[PDB]
Amino acid sequence: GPTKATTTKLVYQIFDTFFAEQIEKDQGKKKKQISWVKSYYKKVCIDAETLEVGDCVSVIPDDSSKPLYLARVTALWEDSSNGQMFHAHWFCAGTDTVLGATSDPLELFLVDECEDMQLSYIHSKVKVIYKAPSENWAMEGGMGKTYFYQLWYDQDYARFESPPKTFKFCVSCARLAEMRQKEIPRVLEQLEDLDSRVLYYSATKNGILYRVGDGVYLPPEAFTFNIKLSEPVDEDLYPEHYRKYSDYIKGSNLDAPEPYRIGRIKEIFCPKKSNGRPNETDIKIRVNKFYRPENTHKSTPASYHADINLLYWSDEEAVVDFKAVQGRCTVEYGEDLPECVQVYSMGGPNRFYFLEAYNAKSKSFEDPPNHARSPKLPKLRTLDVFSGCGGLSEGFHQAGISDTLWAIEMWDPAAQAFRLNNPGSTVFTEDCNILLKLVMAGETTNSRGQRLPQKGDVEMLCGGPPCQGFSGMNRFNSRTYSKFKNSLVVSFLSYCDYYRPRFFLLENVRNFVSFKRSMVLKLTLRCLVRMGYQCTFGVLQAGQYGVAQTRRRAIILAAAPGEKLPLFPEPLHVFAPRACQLSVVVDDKKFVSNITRLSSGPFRTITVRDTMSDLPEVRNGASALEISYNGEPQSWFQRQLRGAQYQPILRDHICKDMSALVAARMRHIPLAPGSDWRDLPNIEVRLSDGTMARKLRYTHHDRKNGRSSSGALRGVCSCVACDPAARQFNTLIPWCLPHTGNRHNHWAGLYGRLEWDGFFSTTVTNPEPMGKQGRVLHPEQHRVVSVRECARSQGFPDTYRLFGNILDKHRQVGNAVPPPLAKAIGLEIKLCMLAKARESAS
DNA sequence: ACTTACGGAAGG
DNA sequence: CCTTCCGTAAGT
Ligand SMILES: Nc1ncnc2c1ncn2[C@@H]1O[C@H](CSCC[C@H](N)C(=O)O)[C@@H](O)[C@H]1O
Ligand SMILES: [Zn+2]
Ligand SMILES: [Zn+2]
Repeated sequence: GPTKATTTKLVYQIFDTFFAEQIEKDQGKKKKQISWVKSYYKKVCIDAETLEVGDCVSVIPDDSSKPLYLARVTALWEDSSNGQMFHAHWFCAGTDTVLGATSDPLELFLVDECEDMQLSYIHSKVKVIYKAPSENWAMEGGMGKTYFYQLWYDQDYARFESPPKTFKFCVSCARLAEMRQKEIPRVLEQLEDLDSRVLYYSATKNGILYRVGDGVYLPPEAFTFNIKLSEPVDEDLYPEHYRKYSDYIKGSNLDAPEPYRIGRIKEIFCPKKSNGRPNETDIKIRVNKFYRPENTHKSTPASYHADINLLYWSDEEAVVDFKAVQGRCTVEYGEDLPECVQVYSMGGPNRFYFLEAYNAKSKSFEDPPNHARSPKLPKLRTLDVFSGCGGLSEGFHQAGISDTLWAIEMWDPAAQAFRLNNPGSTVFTEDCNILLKLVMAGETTNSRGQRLPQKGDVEMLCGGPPCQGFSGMNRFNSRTYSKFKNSLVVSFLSYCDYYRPRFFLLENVRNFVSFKRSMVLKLTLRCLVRMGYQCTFGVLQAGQYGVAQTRRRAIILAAAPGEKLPLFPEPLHVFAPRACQLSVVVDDKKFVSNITRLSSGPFRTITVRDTMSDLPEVRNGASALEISYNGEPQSWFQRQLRGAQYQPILRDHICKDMSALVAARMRHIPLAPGSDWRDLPNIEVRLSDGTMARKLRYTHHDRKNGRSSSGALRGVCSCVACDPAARQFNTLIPWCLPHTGNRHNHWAGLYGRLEWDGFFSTTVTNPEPMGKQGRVLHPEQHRVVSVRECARSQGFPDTYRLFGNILDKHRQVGNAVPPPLAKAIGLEIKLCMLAKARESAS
């Protein structure tokens, strides 16, 4: 019996209906509808009432889909031909945003939608008040029908942000004009005038300044290098091989896009027009190419041991239109920098280095020529709710922004792992509801003599509520267990409301944005905007930020009104197109995050080979904890995880002890990519212990699948439900997968083998072959993926201690957030705090 | 403590 | 029509 969630009155008032039993109280044309007081500006007008500037009015739409429109008058000028004009800056009602019907009917939002309009279209004068956060907004934990507005709404990305504090002065007009000037690339600093073109030293695009000698990303189609590029099985032996007709290899990186084409700008020129003057509309850049290691004559096999940010210089140049440039990088000579390249790589984002030049004609490496050489903030005190082993906390710690001073996790192994990993934090082993109810009163000491965090002592509240009820792998979500699992979101929001931290982060599975027609996400956003927070939501792919594993996780961010709402991080590593589906459809509206890198990215994809090609071979049912490395790291991922320190001890290289039948099943699965249970031979086998494996028998005709070529049947039960003795044990082929494969996508990926060039599927708590996520066997060895292999799939450093038995270690590793993803989010928050500090300084 | 049998909505 | 994927009761 889980304990009910304790909530403040504020949070309970919104979640009252959904979790009723789980919480205990604690534009188009318009219709015309008339006197005065180049362009003459006057303060007031008389439409039977004294309309002025700064007060909001209403506009009646012709269509009946929207009841009425609300606008704000910004200026009142007179036009001769048009008539009496005024500039209307529109409002978005609460029932049209992402909040849906959840928002109260008296909530309005600012938007960047404005236009000129005639005075006859005004229907009535409506009072709208700017509700603002109080001076004690940080200390409001736990507490007439006119329209009020408090937040500004970005429709494309579904963002809420505090109103921007900045003669017909319209904020929307200025912002849109800034956008128009942002999109157009503009050129400056004339250098030399030539007969057929003009030379320019610098240029500007989207607020980024490009100069002769910088680095530029280009799309994979921008140019190309000079190097030239590039049976019916027996139905008796494999009765279930006919199910491999989809011809879609799971976890394949073959179709992944290529990374960005890096280059160095050599000159900027414009072609002279027919009038003898430069054309500032088309800008043509000449760029020296940079060979990636997989672009040389040595193909991808050259990108197994090489650094992620390594390139080769070349003397081949190309011409590309300026609009194709997709960013800026710092491609600097490796030995030019006084510091080592290892520190330089982490010195800043978007940094590449080259050390040797490449010649395509002779396919040889030379010394790059002479001209190619080219000669604080205090960390936020953090409370982390529902931590576990502390993936998010570790990511933020290595991002350099946070400092986890408290934790909430009752499960003993996870709590002790958190204790071991963060020696300076106080971890509570209790229920979140009990601790919150205790801290409502000034208890300031729990039963174990630990100090609870007081109001004003928490600055960053981060965590992820249990996602076992939200996930799609959960067939029982209407039971009490799943409901009480879902109800912890309300407890998390209660902590957020009570403490009022500067930043609030809620992580969950992707299905969180679609559970019960996205009712939970909508309710969370409504609570966040009712608190007074600036909240945004999105879906991030874990595999695009450094890990070798597909994991789409929903992130909800919020910041205090004085703060700035962080932008979602930009992808760094390319990933398979079928995996990067980050759009969110809520109430038939499609929201996409501010992420612009949708196709490609700077760095290349991380594969399984880069993850676990250095771990020594281990046998099934391993139990040794401290083993020794048999070799140095053999990739960038392993070199980064292990570190430059001399540690020859490997921990947590253990695999679950599978029985004899499961070992025999995982022994007969071939090593070819895309292999799973479907091609298991149907032959009698002798297990490790002395016991016989029967042959699976098909006694019932399969109507939907028909009969095989040999005439044998395909059904295994009376389902087309189960008679007694229909189940058959001790068979190499499992019985359940043939029994119910027709209505479950033929159980693709069960007993599956990872491929070296592929990627991990979404890691779960228990890596068992027969689970819904079943692609767990090693690419070569006949065993399940070890604990260390799983932790590397999640990007955990090899020096990240885990506590408990093997099942508890697997649960800790599979329940966490990949530290690369948390590091990216922390870097975005670092940018936000740096901007706020810079604004505060001057 | 361990093993197994597997619903159904969303997005292309 | 195919693919996703923080797993859970039920049995043993
Ligand atoms: N029947 C049950 N009733 C209540 N909790 C249970 C339970 N079965 C398992 N649990 C535990 O509930 C945990 C998720 S809720 C526990 C975390 C809690 N909110 C906190 O303050 O830290 C799981 O780790 C699980 O170990
Ligand atoms: Zn305007
Ligand atoms: Zn059956």
